Amino acid sequence: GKNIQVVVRCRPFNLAERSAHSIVECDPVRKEVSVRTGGLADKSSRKTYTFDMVFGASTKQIDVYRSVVCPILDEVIMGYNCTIFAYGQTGTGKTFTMEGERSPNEEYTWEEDPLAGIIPRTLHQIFEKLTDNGTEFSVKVSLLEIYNEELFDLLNPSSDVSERLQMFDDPRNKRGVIIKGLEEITVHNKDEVYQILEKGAAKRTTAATLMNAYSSRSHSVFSVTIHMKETTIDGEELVKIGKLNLVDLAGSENINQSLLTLGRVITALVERTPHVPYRESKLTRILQDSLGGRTRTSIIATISPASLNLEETLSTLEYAHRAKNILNKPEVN
Ligand SMILES: Nc1ncnc2c1ncn2[C@@H]1O[C@H](COP(=O)(O)OP(=O)(O)O)[C@@H](O)[C@H]1O
Ligand SMILES: CC(=O)/N=C1/NN(C(C)=O)[C@](C)(c2ccccc2)S1
Ligand SMILES: [Mg+2]
Repeated sequence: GKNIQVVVRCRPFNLAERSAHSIVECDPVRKEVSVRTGGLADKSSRKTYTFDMVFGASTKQIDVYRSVVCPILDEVIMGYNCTIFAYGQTGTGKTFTMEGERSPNEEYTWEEDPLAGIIPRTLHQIFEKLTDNGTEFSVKVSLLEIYNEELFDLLNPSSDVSERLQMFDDPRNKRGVIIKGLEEITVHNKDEVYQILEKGAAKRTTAATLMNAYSSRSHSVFSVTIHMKETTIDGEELVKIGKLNLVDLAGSENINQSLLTLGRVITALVERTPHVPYRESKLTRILQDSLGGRTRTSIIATISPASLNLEETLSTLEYAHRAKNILNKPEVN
């Protein structure tokens, strides 16, 4: 098989956009997204697509999590490598979804903030779930940013802020690679996560001021690895290793080698062309497994309601729809 998952999430209007009206309507039950392509004179022309899941503007973070992220976490705990990423135009919610936002004036703890996104939630759930099944386990996390074909580690303490790091192909996995010098931190309890993110958050900032049009132009890849012990009825011991990669892509509005290449790889997979160009960009190289690989991958494509962004929105959905045909064969480690 076995197919990958694509879901669409559309954000609500800004204060700013309030005074417009939407051309996008998502009907979750039917799993469709409809966009009005006509402008002011047609109103009846629509483009509609069907995705595995569709989340409208009414959707809270919690819902997104339960709907797509939870199931994935189950798999990760079983030993699968899972990748989830966000794709969309800038300003449409990728960053929000994957990481979320922290509400102001400590109203909520990090754990209960409802603006929190997938990453922090995921980190939280992991400790809960794992802890609740007894068993020895450990968590390692890493975060890297890819800007302009250069990789920067956001968790490194080093004052060698932008030391480019190097990757090599990994022999153990033919579709994978290792990044030498990438810091991986072992997180021992839920109480250490926030500190990491925050730290990570800061370092990203520095780099922002280290280079041109950052946020919107680079990709961030967050990864968690989990090793859990299990015992069979026969005393044989099992070790499961699972990895979840959560990535926040660069705006689809777009030096952009990683993104282009990605589109290219996708086309190749979908069309069956004999040689697929994973090697052409740093990003595709690390996500090779995800696309046509051994991992289960989910893509969240985020779009916006505003009339203004119609062309981008349409393209975002086109892209998403066609990615639905990638096939992966998920396997357990
Ligand atoms: N589903 C949503 N619900 C509420 N606010 C959202 C949603 N999606 C995006 N936003 C808001 O819109 C702004 C842009 O989102 P951002 O996360 O930066 O998207 P991108 O990474 O695609 O630029 C942020 O202020 C964020 O709070
Ligand atoms: C790599 C990464 O995701 N870094 C983060 N730093 N955060 C801080 C400081 O609030 C985020 C936005 C968050 C949001 C809600 C709840 C908890 C954390 S996520
Ligand atoms: Mg962004």
